Amino acid sequence: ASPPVLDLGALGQDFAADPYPTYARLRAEGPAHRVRTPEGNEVWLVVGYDRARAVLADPRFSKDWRNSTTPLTEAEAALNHNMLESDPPRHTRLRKLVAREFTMRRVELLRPRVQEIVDGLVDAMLAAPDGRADLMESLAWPLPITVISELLGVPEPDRAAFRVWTDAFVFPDDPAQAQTAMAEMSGYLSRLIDSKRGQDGEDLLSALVRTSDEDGSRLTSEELLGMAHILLVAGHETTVNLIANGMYALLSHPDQLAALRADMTLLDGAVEEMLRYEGPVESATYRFPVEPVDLDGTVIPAGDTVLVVLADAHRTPERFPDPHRFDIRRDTAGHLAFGHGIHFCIGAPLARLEARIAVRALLERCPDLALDVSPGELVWYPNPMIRGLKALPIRWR
Ligand code: HEM
Ligand SMILES: CC[C@H]1OC(=O)[C@H](C)[C@@H](OC(=O)CCN(C)C)[C@@H](C)C[C@@H](C)C(=O)/C=C/[C@H]1C
Repeated sequence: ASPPVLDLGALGQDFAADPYPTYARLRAEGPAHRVRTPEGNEVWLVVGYDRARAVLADPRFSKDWRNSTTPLTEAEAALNHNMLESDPPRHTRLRKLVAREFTMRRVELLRPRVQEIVDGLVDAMLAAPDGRADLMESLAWPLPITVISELLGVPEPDRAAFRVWTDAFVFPDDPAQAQTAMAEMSGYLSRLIDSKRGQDGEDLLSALVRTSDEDGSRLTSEELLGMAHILLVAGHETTVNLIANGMYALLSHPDQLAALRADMTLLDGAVEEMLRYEGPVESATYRFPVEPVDLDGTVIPAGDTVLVVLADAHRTPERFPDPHRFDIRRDTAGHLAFGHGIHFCIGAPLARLEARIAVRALLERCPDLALDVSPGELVWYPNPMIRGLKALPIRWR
């Protein structure tokens, strides 16, 4: 098994909008399958819950490009010295540098500010005299970029460029465009990092700049750039699309929206079912077997690129009964939306804070909130890694 069984690019927007039957037909055949992604990368998909969960945490599957037979491009090579693209001991050292910033209790201190951002965004949206807006434009995009920029020290005029870059690397026009985006962002971050030195800033990037300048063995200039990149990007498309994907799931399932409105203590469980049913990470980041790995008789060679397909894990009926049902009351324990094992999402407390506030705000403030679009007018991103919409037209009384 070297040739792909499927080119997901060829499957078009049908597969972007509703990839589940594809993954499930694969799962019926076996746990691992060669495919060519839309962007043109030949990779393995790992499907099925138990196998997904095990591969995510299995140290046989490195995240370090030194273990990949595909080389990094020059633009990619400027950015790979980050925790998500490292194994221990580098992963361990890098994540210790920021772990305290992202604990549930540290992130709790942002609640007043996150609440204020949401309320301001929601007030402005609610001023449309026709009671129609795009939820993606009004709320889901600007909330997470505001929060993460304040933390990191990205000046407000520089924030809109990240929507552009981050879209380019999710859904590029062509392979060139993703590579150009990366180089542009990378250049920008290097300049931003530079502009911090000697400036006595108190944001997280300023603190990391001093840490690296005081001792480059603790945080190298390449690691300094990779940390800035990963904290910005890793949390970005994900949080934005959690908010919009989840509100889409709630609004397209009126019984569940009604349940939640009648019992707002259902809120945490609802956001967990958003993650399970409509989470933004469709497939996890690249893994590379350090030696050939046998998965029930399918052998993945050492060095090949492996996607763990979280979306299909989440539709495995042995683990999530009646898996196509969006049920805010469901037991979502064991979902893989934030990963599992040493790379488990460091942003999860922050992501949950943002999405819980946002969902509750929309619900309490937008009476008769509803979709303003037939489900088939929506357009989805093709990338097998990220599940995401272009727009989300909504309406309220
Ligand atoms: C709902 C929104 C979010 C989702 C669904 C999400 C999901 C994920 C997933 C699946 C992983 C592991 C990837 C893999 O194992 O291949 C991950 C790791 C990571 N996440 Fe998130 N994340 C979100 C929000 C955030 C935010 C807000 C931040 C930053 C403040 C963030 C920062 C990171 C970082 C730095 C890693 C790498 C951690 C490591 O390698 O140890 N994420 N996330
Ligand atoms: C899970 C977090 C997030 O993924 C990431 O942040 C990826 C690490 C990140 O990819 C890279 O930075 C790769 C750089 N090396 C090639 C050098 C991200 C931009 C991938 C992209 C498809 C995405 O938005 C994917 C976003 C999510 C899947």
